[PDB]
Amino acid sequence: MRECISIHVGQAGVQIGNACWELYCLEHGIQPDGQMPSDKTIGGGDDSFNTFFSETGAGKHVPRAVFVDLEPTVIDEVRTGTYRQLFHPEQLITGKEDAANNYARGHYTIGKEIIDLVLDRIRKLADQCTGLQGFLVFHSFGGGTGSGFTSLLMERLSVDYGKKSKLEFSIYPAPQVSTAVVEPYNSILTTHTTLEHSDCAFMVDNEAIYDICRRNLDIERPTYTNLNRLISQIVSSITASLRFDGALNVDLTEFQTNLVPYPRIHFPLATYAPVISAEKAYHEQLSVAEITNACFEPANQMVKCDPRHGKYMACCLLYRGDVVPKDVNAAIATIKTKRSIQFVDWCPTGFKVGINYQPPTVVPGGDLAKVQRAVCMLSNTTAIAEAWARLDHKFDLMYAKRAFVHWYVGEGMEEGEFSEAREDMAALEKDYEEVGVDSV
Amino acid sequence: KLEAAEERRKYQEAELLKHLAEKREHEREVIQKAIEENNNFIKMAKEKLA
Amino acid sequence: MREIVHIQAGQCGNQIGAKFWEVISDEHGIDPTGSYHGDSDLQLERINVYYNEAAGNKYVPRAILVDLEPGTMDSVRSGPFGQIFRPDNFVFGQSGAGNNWAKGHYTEGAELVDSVLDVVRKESESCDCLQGFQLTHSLGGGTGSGMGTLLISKIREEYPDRIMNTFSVVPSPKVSDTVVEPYNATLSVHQLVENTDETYCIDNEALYDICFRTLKLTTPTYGDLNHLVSATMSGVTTCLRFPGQLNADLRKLAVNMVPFPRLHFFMPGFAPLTSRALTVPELTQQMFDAKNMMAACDPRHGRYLTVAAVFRGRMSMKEVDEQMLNVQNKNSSYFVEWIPNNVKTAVCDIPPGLKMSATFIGNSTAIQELFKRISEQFTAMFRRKAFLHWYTGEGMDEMEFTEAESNMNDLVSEYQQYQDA
Ligand SMILES: Nc1nc2c(ncn2[C@@H]2O[C@H](COP(=O)(O)OP(=O)(O)OP(=O)(O)O)[C@@H](O)[C@H]2O)c(=O)[nH]1
Ligand SMILES: Nc1nc2c(ncn2[C@@H]2O[C@H](COP(=O)(O)OP(=O)(O)O)[C@@H](O)[C@H]2O)c(=O)[nH]1
Ligand SMILES: [Ca+2]
Ligand SMILES: [Ca+2]
Ligand SMILES: [Mg+2]
Ligand SMILES: [Mg+2]
Repeated sequence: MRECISIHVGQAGVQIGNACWELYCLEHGIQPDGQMPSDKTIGGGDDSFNTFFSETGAGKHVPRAVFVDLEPTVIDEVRTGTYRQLFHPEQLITGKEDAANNYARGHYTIGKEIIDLVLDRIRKLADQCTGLQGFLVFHSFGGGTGSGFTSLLMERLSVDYGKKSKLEFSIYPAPQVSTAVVEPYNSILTTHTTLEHSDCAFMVDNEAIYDICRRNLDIERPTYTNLNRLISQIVSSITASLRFDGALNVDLTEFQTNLVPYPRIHFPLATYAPVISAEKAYHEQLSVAEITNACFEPANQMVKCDPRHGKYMACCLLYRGDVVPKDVNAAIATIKTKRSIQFVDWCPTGFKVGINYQPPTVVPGGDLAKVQRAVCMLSNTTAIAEAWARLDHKFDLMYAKRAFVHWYVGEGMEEGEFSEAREDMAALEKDYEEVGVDSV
Repeated sequence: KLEAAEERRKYQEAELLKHLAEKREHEREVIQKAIEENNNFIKMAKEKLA
Repeated sequence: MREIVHIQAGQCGNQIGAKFWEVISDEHGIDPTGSYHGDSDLQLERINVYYNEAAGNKYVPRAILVDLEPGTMDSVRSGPFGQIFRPDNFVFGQSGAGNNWAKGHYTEGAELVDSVLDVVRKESESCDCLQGFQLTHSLGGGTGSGMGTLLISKIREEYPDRIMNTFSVVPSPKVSDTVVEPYNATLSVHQLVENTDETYCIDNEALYDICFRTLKLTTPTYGDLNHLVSATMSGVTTCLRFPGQLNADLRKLAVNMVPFPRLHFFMPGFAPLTSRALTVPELTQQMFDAKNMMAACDPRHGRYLTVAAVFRGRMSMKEVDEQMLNVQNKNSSYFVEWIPNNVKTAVCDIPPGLKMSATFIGNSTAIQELFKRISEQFTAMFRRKAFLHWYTGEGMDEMEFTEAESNMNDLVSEYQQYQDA
C-alpha cells in the first residue's frame, strides 16, 4: 500500500536508476540476489520499503521499476552486471535503434514502435499494487529517447492512469558532458509536451553536479559514474520519506502541498549537504548547523541559479541520520538573522522540516565520506527560471536560422511545434516573474 | 396553543432538513464536477495525442 | 438526559481522543481491559454518560474512531488503553486526505461517511436517552476538518433534536504542517458556525506558548501540547461525568453559555499549569489569567458574555464562592452588564495527579482575535489564488472560498457588535 513505480528512460535515466537501486539495496540490507535476511515476512508485506520493492515467495525483493531504452547497449550492462538477478527480464526493455539525439524520433518514428509494450510492462507492475500512489520518471532533457520517448510515455500515462501522481527527475544539459548540439531543441520540446502531465519535476543541472564533484570531491574530470553517485544521494534523500518509517518523518506528498502553489510552478530547487571527501571528513564532524548553513550556499545547489536574487514561495528541509528538532530549530533561527531569504508576500515564511533517523549510506568505491547526518533542501524559488532563460536563449540563437530543424521536419514534425513549445516556455518565464510581484 | 407550538417546531425542523437537502445536492455536484474534469482531461489528452 | 456518543476524526482528533479516554478511564477507575478497580461510588454513578456496560461488568467507551488512513488508528490500537475500544468502532479508509478539506468533505470522505453513520446509529440505538455527540478533530488538516464537518452535517440530518459539541484544534504557523491550514480552517469554521451548539477552541498557538513561556519546554512536541488538551478536556467534561447541579448535561450547558446561536465558540482555561499545594485565591487568579487560556486571545480585549468555572478537589466551598465573587466585583467591566449573574461555579470532590484544579470555560467577545488571525492568513494566499488548484482539482469552485471567508468575517462583526453593546 502506497506503492511507487520508477520508470528509467534512455541512457541517463537508466544509468541514474542503476546508481539509485544499488544505493536503496545497501540502505535496506538487500543483497544483489534480492534476498533481505532482516525481512521476516516471506513473499509479501506492507513495510515502508515495500513502497519501492515487491517480494516473491522465494524471498526476492524486486524493484517496482521499468528500464526503457531504444538501443540495447546500456540496459545490456544491467542484464549482465552485479544487480542482474534483482530485476525480472520483462522489467528491462530495449529496442534496436536509438533516437539519434532527435526528440521527433523518440516521440514518433522509433518511440511509436515500443510504447504499447512499455505500457504493457508498467500495467503488470501496477496490477501487483494494492494502493499505487504514482510514478517517478528519470530521463535526460537532451537525448532523443530521454526527451521524445519520455514525453510520449507521460502523455500515455495521463490517459491510462488519469490523475495518478507523476514526478520527474530530469537531467538538464551541461556543455562539459553534452553529446548533442540540438539538446536545447530537445529540452524545450519535452518541457512543453510534459508540463501539463507532470505534478512535480526535480531538475538536475549536469554542470552543478560536475562542479560539486570537481570543487568538493577533488575529482579532476568527473565521469557519469561520479555524477550519478552524487545524484543517487539526492534522489535517496527525497524518496527516504516513502521508504522508511519514523515519528518525525514527513511524507513527500506533504512537502508537495507546500512546493506547488500553481500547477505550472512545479520545479523545486534541491540543495544537498554535506558533500565531502573521506580525507576531509576525517576528524571533522559537520553539525546540524553546518549542514543546514550549507543549504543556502549556491555552490551546493543541483541547478545553477542565484536564489539571493529571487523570492522563496517554499522552503523544506529533509534531514537524515543523527538530527533532533532542537538542533534544527536553533540552526534555522541563526540562518534567518544572517541570510538573503526573501519570501513572496502571499506565502508564509516557516520552513517545513522532516527527519528520517536512518543515516546516509555510501556505495563501496565511492567518492563521498560516510557522515552521521545529511540534509536535502527543496525550495520553490523564482531563481529556478534562470535555468529556463539559459536554455531558451540557446534555442533562439539556432531557431532564428532554423539550424538542424530539417532533422525534425524529416521525421514528420512541423515548425509550428517548435514555435508553440517556445511560446509555452516564454509564458512559463513570465509566470515565474508574475508570482514574484507583490500583491496590490 | 400546544398544537400551534408543535407546528412551529415541525416547521423549523422541515426548514432545516430542506437546507441540509440542498447541502447533499451541492456535495453530489462537487464530486460529479471532479469526475467530469478528470474524464475531460483524459479524453482531451487521448485526442491531442491521436 | 444520559448518553453521549464520542467521535474522533483524523490524526489530531484520534491522538487527543485517545489521551481523553486514557485520562477519564483513570478518573473513573476503569483499567485498559475495561474492568472497574476504583475506591468510590462517585466514579460509577454517571459512568453510563461515556461508557457502555458489556458481559462480565466490562466498561466500553461509547467512542467511534475515524480516519481516511490507518496509521494513527494502528498507533491507538497499540497505545496503552488501545484494547478498551470496541473493535467494530474503528472505521478507516486507505487513501488519506492529503491535508485537503475538499478530499475530507467531498471526495475521499464521502466514500467512507456512510459506514461511520452505521456505527453512530448502532451506538445511538442502544442509548436509553441520547443527549448528543462530541467530536474531537483539528481544523487544519483534511480528515478531521473536511470529513469531521461532513459527519456533523449528516449527524444533524439524522438527529436534529440532539446537541452537537466539538473540541476543535485551530492551526498556528508556530505548530504548522502545511501552508493550506488557513484554507481548511476557514472552510471548517463556516460549518461549525451553523452545525454545532458548543465548540471548545483549542488553539495550537496558545498550547505552544504555554509549553514554551510558562512550562519552560524549549522544544514542545505534539505530546506536550496534548497533555494540556487532555487536562482541559477532563476539566470541561467533569460536570457531565460526576454528580452535580450545574451544567450537568450538554443542553443545560448550551442554555447557560450561548445567548445567540452563532456565538458558541468557547475559550477554555486550566490551573495549575503542569508538564506542591495551590490555594483557592491562587487557582481563581490563575484560571482567569490570559497565560492559562487555551485560545490565544487577550480576554482584556473583549467582554465575557458567560463563564463556567469548575473547581476540583477537597477545598472550602465558602472560599470558592468568596474568590469567584472577588474576581467579578474587581473586574466588573469585563462581564457584560446585560446578562446578570453570567458566571456559574461547580465544585467536584474528585481531583484529576493534583490536590486541586480549576477549569475555566468562557464565551468572550475576544475570541474574534482567533478568527481575525485565521482570516488574515486566508486572505494573504486567497488574493493570489495560491494553492487553490489542490481544491479545484477535487471539484470545488473559488466562490465556495469567498462564501466561507464572508461568513467568518460576519462572525467577527457579530462578536464586535456585542463587545460595543
Ligand atoms: N548525469 C548524467 N547525465 C547523463 C548520463 N548519460 C547521459 N547523460 C546526459 O544526457 C544527455 C544525453 O541524453 P542520453 O540519455 O544519453 O540520450 P538517450 O535518452 O539515450 O537518447 P538517444 O541516445 O538519442 O536515443 C546529455 O545531456 C548527457 O550529458 C548519465 O549517466 N548521467
Ligand atoms: N494539538 C495537536 N495538534 C495536532 C496534532 N496532530 C496534528 N495537529 C495539528 O492538526 C493539524 C493537521 O491536521 P491532522 O489532524 O494531522 O490532519 P487529518 O488527519 O487530515 O485530520 C495541524 O494544525 C497540526 O498542527 C496533535 O496530536 N495535537
Ligand atoms: Ca516482507
Ligand atoms: Ca475509492
Ligand atoms: Mg541513447
Ligand atoms: Mg497530519
